[PDB]
Amino acid sequence: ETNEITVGISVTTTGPAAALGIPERNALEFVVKEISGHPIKIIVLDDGGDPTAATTNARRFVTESKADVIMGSSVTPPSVAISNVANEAQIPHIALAPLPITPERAKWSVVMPQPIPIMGKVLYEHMKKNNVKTVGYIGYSDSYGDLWFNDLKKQGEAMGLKIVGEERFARPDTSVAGQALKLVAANPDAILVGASGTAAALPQTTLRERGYNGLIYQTHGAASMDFIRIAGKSAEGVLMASGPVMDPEGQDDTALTKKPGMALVKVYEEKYGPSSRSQFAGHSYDAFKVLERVVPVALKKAKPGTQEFREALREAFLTEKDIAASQGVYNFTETDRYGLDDRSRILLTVKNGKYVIVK
Ligand SMILES: O=C(O)C(=O)Cc1ccc(O)cc1
Repeated sequence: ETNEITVGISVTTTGPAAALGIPERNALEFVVKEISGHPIKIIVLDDGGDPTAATTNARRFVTESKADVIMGSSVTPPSVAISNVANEAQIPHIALAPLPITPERAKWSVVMPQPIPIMGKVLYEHMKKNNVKTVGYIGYSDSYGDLWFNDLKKQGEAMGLKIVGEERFARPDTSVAGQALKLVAANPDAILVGASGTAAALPQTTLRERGYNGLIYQTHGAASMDFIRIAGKSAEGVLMASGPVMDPEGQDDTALTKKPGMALVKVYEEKYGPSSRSQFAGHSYDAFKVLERVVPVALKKAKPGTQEFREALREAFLTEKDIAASQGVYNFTETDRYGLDDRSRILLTVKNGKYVIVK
């Protein structure tokens, strides 16, 4: 009847990715604190973006906290680390960063952020519409950057785009001077930046300061105010993939995403200020929207704090259809662990220091 549901959350609230995990943690103020008469005990720990710390946190959630579900992390490397733990421990995991889904990961993990090909397709279509022919890339030297570069090669080239340079940088790097000078020399019509948070603004500002005049495209990893704050004037004209949480006011009342998105941005921005909404707050909030749907189904089969409950939650991801959330409408399957479609994305630009939808 009333025993607790335990949710362990590992997110990044210090280090280079704090811009993503802070909103994710903050959003927890606004999610339900009990479901179907069972109080939720949330245990939240910082991982610093570090896979080793995220592994530690997930392991202790399972063995010590007896968690029913684990969530996190804020960026791809720790999210991989948690999925690996979850799939060994046999515990549902809701990831808050895109990650590469492999056989080892697919059974127990689902993914809130939009998959990279959905977001790439919106960017590449705008490139084509706008007579862009040549494209350069600068992104992380890790799995997130690889996911993006592979997509640009596979989808972008399929659609006639020509890739004329690729540069990588590491997450903590404070300069991309050299990479930027190679891309400026190459002078593509557009450059795709495969990065997130504060690091996404680094190529933005560097490319402009080094004289780049083409179009710059940013991933959904960039979709918060921090980008505009840091990049300043250099952010003007940027094209950015984003989930729909960035603009619920603009959605049709028929959109399933409108009410949850309006509910989140209103309460979040009441607390944290005008335009404080972010992609990342959306993910955290939406993980609880998925839990509101799957928990009552699992409860019919088992009590919280048992392995049977973890199993029942896993099966419920597969049976509960059209989970409406701020970022999209979720339909998970055995092979699609993201579960999202075109209702899960919009295209933004920046005009006079504010995000504006691109139609
Ligand atoms: O930096 C990384 O590894 C990311 O995975 C960033 C990220 C987090 C959430 C998103 O919706 C999009 C991108």
